Amino acid sequence: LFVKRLPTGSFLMLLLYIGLLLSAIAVAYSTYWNRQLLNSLYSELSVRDKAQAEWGRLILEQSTWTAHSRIESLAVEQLRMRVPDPAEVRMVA
Amino acid sequence: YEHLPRLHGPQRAQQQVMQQYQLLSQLLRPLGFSIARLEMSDRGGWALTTAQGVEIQIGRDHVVDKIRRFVSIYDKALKDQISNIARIDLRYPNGLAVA
Amino acid sequence: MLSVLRPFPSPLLSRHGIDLDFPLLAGCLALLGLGLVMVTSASSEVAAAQSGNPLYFSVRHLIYLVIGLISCGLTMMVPMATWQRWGWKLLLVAFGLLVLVITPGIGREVNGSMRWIGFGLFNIQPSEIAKVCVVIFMAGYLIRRQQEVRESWMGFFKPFVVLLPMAGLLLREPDFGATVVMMGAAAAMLFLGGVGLFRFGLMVLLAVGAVVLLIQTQPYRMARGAGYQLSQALIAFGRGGWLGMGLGNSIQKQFYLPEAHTDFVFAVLAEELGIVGALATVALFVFVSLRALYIGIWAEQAKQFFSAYVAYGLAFLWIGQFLINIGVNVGLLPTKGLTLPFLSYGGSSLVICCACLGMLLRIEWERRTH
Amino acid sequence: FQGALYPWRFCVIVGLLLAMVGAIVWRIVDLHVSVRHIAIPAHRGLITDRNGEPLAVSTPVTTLWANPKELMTAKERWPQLAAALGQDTKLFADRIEQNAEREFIYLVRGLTPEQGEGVIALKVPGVYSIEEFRRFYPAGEVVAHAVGFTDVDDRGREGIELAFDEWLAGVPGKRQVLKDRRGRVIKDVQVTKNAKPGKTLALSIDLRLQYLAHRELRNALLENGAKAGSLVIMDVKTGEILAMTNQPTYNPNNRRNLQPAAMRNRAMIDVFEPGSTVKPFSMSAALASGRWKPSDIVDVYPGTLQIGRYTIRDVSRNSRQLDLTGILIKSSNVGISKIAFDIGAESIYSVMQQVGLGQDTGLGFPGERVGNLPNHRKWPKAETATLAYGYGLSVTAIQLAHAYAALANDGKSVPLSMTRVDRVPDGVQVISPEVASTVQGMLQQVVEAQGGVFRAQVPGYHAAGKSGTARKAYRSLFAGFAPATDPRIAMVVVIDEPSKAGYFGGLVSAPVFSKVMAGALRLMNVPPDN
Amino acid sequence: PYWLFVVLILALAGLQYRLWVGDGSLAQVRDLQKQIADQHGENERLLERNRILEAEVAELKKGTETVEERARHELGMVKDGETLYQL
Repeated sequence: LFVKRLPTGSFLMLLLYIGLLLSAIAVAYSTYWNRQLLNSLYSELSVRDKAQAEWGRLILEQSTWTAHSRIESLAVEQLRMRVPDPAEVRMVA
Repeated sequence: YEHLPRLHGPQRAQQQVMQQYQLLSQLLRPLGFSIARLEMSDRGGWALTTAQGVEIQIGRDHVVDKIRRFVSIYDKALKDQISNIARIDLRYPNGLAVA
Repeated sequence: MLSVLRPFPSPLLSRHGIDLDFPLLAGCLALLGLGLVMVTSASSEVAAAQSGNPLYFSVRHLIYLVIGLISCGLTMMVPMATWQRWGWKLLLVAFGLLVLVITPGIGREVNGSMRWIGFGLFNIQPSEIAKVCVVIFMAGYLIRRQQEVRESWMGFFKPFVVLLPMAGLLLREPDFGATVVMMGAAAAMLFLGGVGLFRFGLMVLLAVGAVVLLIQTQPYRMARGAGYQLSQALIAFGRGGWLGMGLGNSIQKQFYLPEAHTDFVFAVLAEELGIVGALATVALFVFVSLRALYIGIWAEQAKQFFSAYVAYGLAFLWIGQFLINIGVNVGLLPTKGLTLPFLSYGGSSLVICCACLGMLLRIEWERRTH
Repeated sequence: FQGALYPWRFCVIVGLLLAMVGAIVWRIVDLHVSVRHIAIPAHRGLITDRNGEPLAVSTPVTTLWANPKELMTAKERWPQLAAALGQDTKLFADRIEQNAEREFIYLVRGLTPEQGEGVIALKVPGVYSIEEFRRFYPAGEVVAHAVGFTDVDDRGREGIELAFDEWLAGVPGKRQVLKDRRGRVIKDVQVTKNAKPGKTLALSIDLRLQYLAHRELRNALLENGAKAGSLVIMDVKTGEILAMTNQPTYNPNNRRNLQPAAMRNRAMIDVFEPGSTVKPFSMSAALASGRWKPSDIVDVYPGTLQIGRYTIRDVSRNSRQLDLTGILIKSSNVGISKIAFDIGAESIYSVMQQVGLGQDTGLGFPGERVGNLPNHRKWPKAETATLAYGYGLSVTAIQLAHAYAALANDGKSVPLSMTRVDRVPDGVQVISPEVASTVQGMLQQVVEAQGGVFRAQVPGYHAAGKSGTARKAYRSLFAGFAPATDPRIAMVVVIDEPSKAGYFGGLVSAPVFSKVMAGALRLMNVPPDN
Repeated sequence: PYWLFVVLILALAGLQYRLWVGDGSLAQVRDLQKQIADQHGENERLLERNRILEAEVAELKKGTETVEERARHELGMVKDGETLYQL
């Protein structure tokens, strides 16, 4: 009876569709990668918060062992330290 | 073996104390003292002992500028009468203690 | 082996260039690309658990897509007279493949059915080759009816010499969805094939009775709290909204749908692309099915009746499969075990769907130029 | 549909297909149009002094986690858990019953990790435990008012922890988990937004200076038997606060039954009349505009002036005539009142406003109040006698210290700041440099001369300052700056009524000034100038 | 011809927008990689600082070197002989 014909921009439409497919696949994999990186960053931040909790515990433990009153008393009574007088200290420049 | 400066410090900081020794030697050669030993408590304090018997004590943190302040103080005020000096303390925000 | 192909003339290698049916090809290519995208998005997490490669199922589906396009080209080379004269051999090979599937020695076991063959890297599901061979044989029988004895009682049961054993053996391993799709294609083909209304009603009622009789004593293997998935899949449609949450940003696929890339692809699609995306996909499926029916109408106009009945059978295969799968994802029907024609991950399903698309384009070309 | 041999059958089939598709569409769009988000708490920022010493750390504590739906399945275990938890069985039962519908409630907050885990292990009626963060203040009582406490929710409630609540309390994150009807987390899957940890905050306080000031103020309060006290130390150049103490100070971590006065910041809510300590500003304004020579003689005799119902009386009236230096040395009031009479009080108000008296402080502390500096289009004799004199002008300790620091900075009013300032702000030149230098030398002389202020001399540093007393009951005030040729630290000392000491500033606050500022300058490495 | 060109162009532009910018883009992938690197560096610094503080506490439990260093640094005191040099 008759014959059909593909649209003139068949190759252009095929290239556009291939680009659309590649963009959609890239979007899906990018979203998956972003979620994986979010999980990894959560793990890193959990490690950081664990380290900071340990540091806070160590600071609390050091606080009883380090204070101005206790340090001064140990320096004077035990280490025989002395505060230099303004005339005694030789200052440079 | 004994002529070389002995290196002391924590087991896993043995590489770091070597670089610190290199830096201290580089910044201390013009002053005339020769490094004989360098010890590090894991706290981070740096102990320096020279061949002439005088010792330098450096605390943790700010070593890079504490040593420069030591250079300045020695080379413009303390460059004379080093014989009686046997103990040097740098553990001050800016000052220096001589003994 | 290539003597059966006819590269000259053909819808691609015609003297006038390439002259296939663009609307059907565009619809099916849109469906294929949407299926690849949805398979990637839904199967990222699913493939991450099994193998270290997140793109396991996506790369496999892309390979199956390339193989399907090649198969569509090969089929569009193949003339319809070869299908007409090969129908019996195709039926026999479908019988053989299905029986070999039933055998436990070569068939691989799944959670609730055994409807695949290993074949190493790539799996083969003869439950779809059986559907296509049934369609071709049924078209051949329909054209033979108009030439043999009128309303012969021996020819009344002739479809059930093949339709009933195939339905029973496809029910043998649990594949009720594929059996229902195949029977729907056969019954609707006959309804459109000129079978008398009383005769067609008798055929359909006896077929339903035979199937409900054969549904018993058919466990998964013989000799030679699951509602949470559907409940949380129904939530996907509601939470997707009129505009979806975008590709890859799906949520239910990460917890409640281990089959998000095989069976519940439509739920993931309607959640990621929204209700507008689900309606667009439904419209695409309806347009492709009605186009595959109008191709048969046109082949019927040109007095090429075998092509008309083959196109009816393929259109009804697609109609049954997509209707049942969507109505199950949306919750209307309980028949879990079915996959969408193009969007689902199924390997041999995609190759067979592309072969059916090639066959329909060949019908469209042949109804015009010889 | 006309081409088919049976158009009716094709029409029926297409209609049936469209009806099924319409049913699907209706169930999709006309009918349709678990997993829960749990926040990820953010680590609170660390507060540290200007050198690096921590002032507020986020130490961890183990907090018992309670899910009432699980306790209603192990009600028989309620007495056993209540025995270890230290509460009555009836109290536990009624609390759970009141929290029946809730998904998550707290049992205890600050239990130590080594025993909370033991409690949750010995008894297991579906109870959980989490290791949350709570604020600890290693400096403690010394910086209690500058670094305020946080509530049990770990958010700012007072002091710099609520002033800088946004800066310290980082943005919490969110994540998705599989929580069933009972509430147990089956799995953790995805974090939709990571928690942003808090940013470390560095203060301007010198913890050595703060320790020294707190110790000296505590000694002042104990030996002098005063009710309260305050002491603010500032760096004139950068305009920041180097120290702030209020001897009634509390303990910011052991807050069990603390009186308010113990938690009151007596440096920014406690307002007072500066009295004689504001005279240098008034006389500096007189010098700037009235062309009043510092060596000019003012007839202070007889030391008592009557202005209507208001009378001005001097502490000493033996001196018939006194110069400006004599006026400040003798703390004369009639002379400065007459000087203000001879000048414009509008300039007086402008000079007092531009240095920050009673207008506002850039600190923005929660527990903060501003002073009152009266303003009028016309200034009667009584109004200027109560305005140029600190006898109706109200200022805080921080405002007086900031004004004295600006006066010590050659008239450069540097904005107030508690955060460690790294570069010197330009500020504004409220006072001309020569007038500021003259006033600085005069405040040097007044504490150097043989007048009423001699105890304020810093040993080794030729300090400067002025002593004044309020009457609303006396309040002893002394503000000044120690280095003469190049001021580096300016500070104020405020203490309430001394029970067993004189209320004069030069007797009860000058020794405190000298004692704390000697060490303050020693640790600041400023060369001596005496 | 056909409107398919318009549809494909619009869809491609939208998907490239969602791929290169916004949430879930490659830009966010690079961000999160940078954040991972920065947080790992911070973690190494924190885990060294915690060890140093732990050793300091342990020496505090038995020694006087830390007390001497803190007295020299904060309090500004000095042992016998003095001769403090300042600048």
